[PDB]
Amino acid sequence: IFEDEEKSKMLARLLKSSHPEDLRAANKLIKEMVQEDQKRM
Amino acid sequence: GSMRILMVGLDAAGKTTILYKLKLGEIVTTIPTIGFNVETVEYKNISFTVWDVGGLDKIRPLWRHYFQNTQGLIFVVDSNDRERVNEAREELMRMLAEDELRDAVLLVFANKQDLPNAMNAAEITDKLGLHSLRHRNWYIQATCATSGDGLYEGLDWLSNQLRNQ
Ligand SMILES: Nc1nc2c(ncn2[C@@H]2O[C@H](COP(=O)(O)OP(=O)(O)OP(=O)(O)O)[C@@H](O)[C@H]2O)c(=O)[nH]1
Ligand SMILES: [Mg+2]
Repeated sequence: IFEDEEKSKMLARLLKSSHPEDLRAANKLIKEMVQEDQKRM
Repeated sequence: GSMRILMVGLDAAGKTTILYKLKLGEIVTTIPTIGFNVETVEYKNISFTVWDVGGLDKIRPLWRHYFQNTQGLIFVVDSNDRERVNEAREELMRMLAEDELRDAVLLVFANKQDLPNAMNAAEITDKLGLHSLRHRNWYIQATCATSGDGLYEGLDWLSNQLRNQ
């Protein structure tokens, strides 16, 4: 699911950010990635 | 004062339940957490920012993105889940090997003590091999999220750790 190094870097920076919008973005990003992986089954 | 807490453990251990029992004082419904929940809990003049991170196996690789700056780890275990206690140990030790957590203190919650055949805190200590941890301040507390028993005792320990530097 999280093999794409570039997407991982985006996720890592959002999760380590002090900006509340970044944290909301990360949380949604993780759900999207899991959901897309659920698709393709 | 402030303390950044990372709360992890296998899926279904009771983490989100604990987070909202602390934050809101009640048991609320949950779904398996895909991502995280984060809430700040004010206790003993310390603002504990608690990161409740999902434990489904598919997302455990993400735990590493939350290690940076963590001051206290709360590792929550389903005390009734004998089938997965070793799996919990494996995840706990894999996380503790990380340099980013070298200075983090460890609070283990032996959760779901309300269940008839729940393992006690001493048994969970033995099964997780906590006595073998080196260069780490750690504590284990039996908890029941519903009643709240053990939860604040856990925060008390964390609080004393922070106070003593
Ligand atoms: N009997 C009992 N059940 C509990 C207790 N705490 C939580 N639960 C139940 O355990 C199940 C999982 O609880 P969650 O809080 O969603 O677990 P989680 O650790 O957040 O799981 P993930 O989000 O997958 O990481 C739920 O059905 C809760 O009702 C407890 O102290 N006793
Ligand atoms: Mg959860």
